[PDB]
Amino acid sequence: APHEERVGDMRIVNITFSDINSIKNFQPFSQYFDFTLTGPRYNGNIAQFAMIWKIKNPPHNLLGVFFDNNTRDDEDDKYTLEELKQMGNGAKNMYIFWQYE
Amino acid sequence: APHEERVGDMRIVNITFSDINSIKNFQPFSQYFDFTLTGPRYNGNIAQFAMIWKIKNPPHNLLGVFFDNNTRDDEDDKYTLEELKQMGNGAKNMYIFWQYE
Amino acid sequence: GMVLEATMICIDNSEWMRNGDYSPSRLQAQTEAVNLLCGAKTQSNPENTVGILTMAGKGVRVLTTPTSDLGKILACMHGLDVGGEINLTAAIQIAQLALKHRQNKNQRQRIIVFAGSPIKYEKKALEIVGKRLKKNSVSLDIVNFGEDDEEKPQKLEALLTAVNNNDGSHIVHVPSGANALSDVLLSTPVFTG
Amino acid sequence: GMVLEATMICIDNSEWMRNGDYSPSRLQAQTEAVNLLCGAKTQSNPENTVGILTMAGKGVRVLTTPTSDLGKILACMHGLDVGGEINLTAAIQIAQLALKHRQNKNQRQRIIVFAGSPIKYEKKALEIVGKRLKKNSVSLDIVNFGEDDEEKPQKLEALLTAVNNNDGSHIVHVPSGANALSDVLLSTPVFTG
Repeated sequence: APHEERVGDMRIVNITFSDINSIKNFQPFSQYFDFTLTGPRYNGNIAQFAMIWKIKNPPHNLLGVFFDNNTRDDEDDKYTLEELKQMGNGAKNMYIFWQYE
Repeated sequence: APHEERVGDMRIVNITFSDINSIKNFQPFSQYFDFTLTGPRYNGNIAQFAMIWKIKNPPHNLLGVFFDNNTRDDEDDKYTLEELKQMGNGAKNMYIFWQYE
Repeated sequence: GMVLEATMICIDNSEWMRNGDYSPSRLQAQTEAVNLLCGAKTQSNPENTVGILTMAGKGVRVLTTPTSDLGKILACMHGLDVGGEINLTAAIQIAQLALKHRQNKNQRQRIIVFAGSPIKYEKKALEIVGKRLKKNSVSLDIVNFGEDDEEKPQKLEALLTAVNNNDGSHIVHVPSGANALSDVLLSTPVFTG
Repeated sequence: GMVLEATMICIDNSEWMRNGDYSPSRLQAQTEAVNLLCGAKTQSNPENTVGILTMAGKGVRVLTTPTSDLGKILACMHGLDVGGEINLTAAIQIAQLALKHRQNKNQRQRIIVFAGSPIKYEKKALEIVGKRLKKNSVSLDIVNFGEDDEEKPQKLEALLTAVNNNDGSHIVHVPSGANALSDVLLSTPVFTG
């Protein structure tokens, strides 16, 4: 009955919003978003405003990716969403934000 | 580590193609798609070209959903992709076909 | 820190939730509100715990007993099943039992009910369950949304009068309009305290 | 049916597979080919078995031992890891071992290598391996795509000459052109025996 998506001990959490600005009120995640940027980003670490690295060839209902722990290679336009699923590097949750429609 | 997505005993298999037409050479799925129809569909049962029911508010890059056994309610524009994940009704595999963007 | 509480969120997954009068669907508008509430409650105090239950579908179902694992909680909200009609009294009985069994009894207890569908119960019937919750130190928040059940706000507010103790329980009425459901609730005590 | 065989597909997930000269990526062009091949082989004969192995990344990794469970097979191809360079000798040895211990010995044994990277081996060492494959009745199919060392076609061809047994092994050279990797392969003995 429960849906589950996993890569090893990392849980994959798909979250869908009609408007990305809704995430401004979503703690804790809001503190990692830079709401001025264009195109979906992932975080190399859990510093504030860390979601800045451009995901390669994203679905255009993808809004962004937040790994909740540990660090990973930080580069624009190299890692697709599928490869990022293999890049938790010890993070226990990979949050994938999707735009509804 | 391996990627796993599932609902109970039902494996969720995400497959991605740059071009919907590549699916026409993809055995056995080429026999279940109905390529004359616009917008992604799912099947209510197993039959030739049974993927005919319109998925509600689908992601722009969703191409279709194939359940590999059993039966389920068959209605246009009612079930989203997310809710379909609960409608295997005994299917062992839910194939979700995506377009690379 | 400050407030320390275990909350059970009771979400409406009835057939009425397919309606697009709340855009794009009542179900999606509830999902965003519930997601925001879990983040706000878990980040309010690291010892708060949040659980989630569905009220309709194929029966009342606990998705998680109360936990502080935000990822585990949010993971429950993907792939919701939809159908039937809510079982409000059963869902309340189940949530209260989950709250009773909390490991850290220092926590106050709170049920949040998302009432998006018509309420079939009687006003007297709802008052008794309210009085029971109050006796057991269980607070209640009610989110009334959806579309033509005229007695619904009256019934829900009678539930509230019966459970309320020291301003701990609240009701919010929110029709569809320019603001999403979550945005209306952000201003109310459902989110502020 | 009549052709009954066990196949190990060896896929290239080296750093070189990010190159966009095969649109949108060598990795995605390879993946679609592999998916089509798995479907074709499993539907050709319900007693065929297909396994999948990655050659590069953080060392050779068997994604699944040969099975006829198409869903289990296709599930391996979502969320691939990319990095490093291929270990072609280790891969071919691990493929051979998986095939040697197939449950149904009446199955023929075949390895398909997607060589999407430079070949860091000397002709004499490839001829040794193919000689060993031939001795143990294993056929080989080689897919040569991507760029940059000049001698890779000759080295891959030498490997093919040493393993080939009654025209059972084949090689395809496919450059970045109009027809995608999968389209080129469909009309070759990789798909048509």
